[PDB]
Amino acid sequence: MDDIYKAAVEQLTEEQKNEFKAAFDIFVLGAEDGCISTKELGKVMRMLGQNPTPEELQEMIDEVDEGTVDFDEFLVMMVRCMKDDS
Ligand SMILES: [Ca+2]
Ligand SMILES: [Ca+2]
Repeated sequence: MDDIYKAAVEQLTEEQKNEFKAAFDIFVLGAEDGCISTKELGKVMRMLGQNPTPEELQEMIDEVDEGTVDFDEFLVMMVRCMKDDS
């Protein structure tokens, strides 16, 4: 795990990580695919109760990505988005 991600991911409980993984898993053929598309990214986030804006999704992709998102990238983007609730 990348050390910077490792600390975003430290915000999450084991249970949150498990929940987040179950939602992510809906959007891949896990037997052969480890990444969701950038279009699916907002879908999985919204499944988990987040409401990222279109500019924000592109910004997170620019800043987090190592057109695709794997599970740890997804966790970091969830953590970022969870901090913009009002
Ligand atoms: Ca729970
Ligand atoms: Ca659940």
